[PDB]
Amino acid sequence: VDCSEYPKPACTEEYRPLCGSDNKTYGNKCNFCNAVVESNGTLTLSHFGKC
Amino acid sequence: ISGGDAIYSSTGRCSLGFNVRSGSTYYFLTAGHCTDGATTWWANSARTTVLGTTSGSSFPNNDYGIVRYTNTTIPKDGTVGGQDITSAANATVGMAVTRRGSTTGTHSGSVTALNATVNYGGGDVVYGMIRTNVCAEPGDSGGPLYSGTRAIGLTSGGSGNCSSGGTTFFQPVTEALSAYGVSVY
Repeated sequence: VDCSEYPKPACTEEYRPLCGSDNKTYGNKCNFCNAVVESNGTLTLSHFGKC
Repeated sequence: ISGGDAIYSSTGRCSLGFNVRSGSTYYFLTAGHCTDGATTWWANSARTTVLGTTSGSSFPNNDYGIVRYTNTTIPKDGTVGGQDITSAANATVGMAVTRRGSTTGTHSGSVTALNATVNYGGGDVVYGMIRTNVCAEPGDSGGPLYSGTRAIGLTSGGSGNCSSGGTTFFQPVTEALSAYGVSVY
């Protein structure tokens, strides 16, 4: 999980979840990485899969 | 199993778009990004109920794939949830449409633009897309976009979410039907 190529204006919608440091399950890498950007780099990856 | 239901591959979960057929052979359409690199498809997370195997996949550029049914007993309804689908049609600006997907269920809105290009990154660009004001979330990929009893499109991707509102792009279903020589029923 590298979010360097983010943000992206749109994400595909397949489900392959990641667990954020905010305890939120992100539905895919694309969603997760746009959140990272939106948080200005404060959100991180806790672990793979659902929280 | 009908349009909008969950489907699982070895990698993740998508939504079944539409059940289609050609002669006596049954398949289902879903998103190409979901069929890319998937072989076998199952109806549950436990992977115990087999659906079939990928027969074709077109992504990026387009965003559609088809799976041939190997499961002989599962019911293959020509509906979306309980909604009957009797034909396919082309999207038009201002058309009232509905999407159904395995994560968010059923949501409605309208077509705001045609022939849009969506760039998902690293060379994954899709062209010819239908834009709408319908939301969608991870898991919803490949579910149906319909209008009444008319099949219109397959969920591809977008931005925003169902809580706060969003924009979703769909692959025109007509193009997929024609590519594979199949039809809705």
